[PDB]
Amino acid sequence: SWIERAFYKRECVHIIPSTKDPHRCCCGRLIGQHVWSISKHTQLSPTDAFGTIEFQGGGHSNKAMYVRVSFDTKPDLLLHLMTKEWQLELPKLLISVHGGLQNFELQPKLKQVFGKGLIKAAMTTGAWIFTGGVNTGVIRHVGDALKDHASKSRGKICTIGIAPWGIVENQEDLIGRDVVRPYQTMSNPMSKLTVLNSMHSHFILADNGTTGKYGAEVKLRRQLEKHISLQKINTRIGQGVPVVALIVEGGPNVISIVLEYLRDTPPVPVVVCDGSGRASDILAFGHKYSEEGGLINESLRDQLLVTIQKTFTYTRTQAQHLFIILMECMKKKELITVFRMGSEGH
Amino acid sequence: KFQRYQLIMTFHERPVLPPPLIIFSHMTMIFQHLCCRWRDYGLKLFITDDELKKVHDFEEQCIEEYFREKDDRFNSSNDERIRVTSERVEN
Amino acid sequence: QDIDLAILTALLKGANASAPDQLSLALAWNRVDIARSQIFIYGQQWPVGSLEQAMLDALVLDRVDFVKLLIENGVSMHRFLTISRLEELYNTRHGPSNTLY
Repeated sequence: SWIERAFYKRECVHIIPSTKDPHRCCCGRLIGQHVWSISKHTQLSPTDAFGTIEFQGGGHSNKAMYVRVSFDTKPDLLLHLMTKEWQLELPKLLISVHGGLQNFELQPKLKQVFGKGLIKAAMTTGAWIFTGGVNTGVIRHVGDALKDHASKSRGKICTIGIAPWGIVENQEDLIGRDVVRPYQTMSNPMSKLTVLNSMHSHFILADNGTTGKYGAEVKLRRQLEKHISLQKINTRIGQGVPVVALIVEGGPNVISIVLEYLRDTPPVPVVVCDGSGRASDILAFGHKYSEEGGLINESLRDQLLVTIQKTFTYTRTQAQHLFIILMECMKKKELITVFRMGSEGH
Repeated sequence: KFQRYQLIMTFHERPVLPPPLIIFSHMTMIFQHLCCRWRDYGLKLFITDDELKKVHDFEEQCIEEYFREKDDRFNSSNDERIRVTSERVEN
Repeated sequence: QDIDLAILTALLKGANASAPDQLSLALAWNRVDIARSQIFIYGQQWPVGSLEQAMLDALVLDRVDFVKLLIENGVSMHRFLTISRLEELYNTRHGPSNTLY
């Protein structure tokens, strides 16, 4: 009853505005289905859902501890959850897999090497793989990388995922205190709410008090990742646990995530991989002609302007806006390790 | 070794006192059965439910081990290694 | 690189029907090789209850690789198996012979 008395789920106690569609107010569900403080007036109250998930369906029987928390839960109160209640040893590695949210079919060679690549790096060091969690985007490829390994070897790669509670499909099926609720892994194609990938072993599901709105996970992952790296490993030589940011594909938002990690103290390195597309290939094509970082000639600068304005379909002004961020990312190219697909890069 | 099971199970159900004094235990049995009828076999452990979760998940581990070693021993035996090498040299 | 793939794929697309009609062709052919890579693909819309009905057909026709394939795609055995569906499994006549009667 530690988890029932420490964190708080935030609930839809509000004024029910008409917004655009009268059903879909600031939360986003239907109006009768309703029941932070800006128009959702949310009420913190002890967590309605924490326990174990039996992933019924998809073969491959897996259990996964799940805890609903708010975005205002303290990261020290999170670490007490992972080490004691979840009974997880502090990792020597924190592979954050920030990437694209929409699904991106990669090259088959890329999916194989990103498969065996993220897995064996997780096993041998005993890592926590900090992905998103919902079964779209990069997280679906990490779950397929885990699907390959759980059928060949025995190491339990802890793959803690901070995904939104408001976006998980069948969220009322996973309501209950210390109850092993079976969760069907069926994805209805029509439902905008997306299932959780079954091959994660742990889920911090993040409650912003709304439904179908990303954003609670963004603050909660980064406040957690700081406090991981503040805790030191038992080497006793003065070593914080190293945090890396493996980034593939990615929307236009993830470039500001790249700058938020490179310019941060200490500089969390990025293992941005080309060959997938979108953000990762324009940070890699940027890293190829860097010279001194932002020392790109004006011709390949406008070649960056067009590729931001075509692969992301940005306007001509906002492609310069993302190139402002890309040039400030790239002045610290030395932390931006780029795995070259196949070829000669590692 | 298989007929040891009959030996533990029979002597567990046998009375306490020896055969020359089993008449006392038998009159205890017929007096108790007369009182209870006027008013299962084996040695089981009867585990509680949260221990039954541990025993069940232990067994789901051993299923995942068995098939794994089976597949590894097949895919590392000389019979299958020569078979796969012969087929890929064909390709 | 194979006319075996070329015939069977052209029957699937040439019919151009919905997913349960396509799966019932591969089930009748006992070919999970084409059901894995074309019939069960990314984004392929599956009607409500088509996977559960094809599961009932796969058990009574003794097709062990289809039961693995549909389960990996869902069809939770916990939600499929009812009293009426199990009774239909003991009263099927298709499949191998039995001493049940």
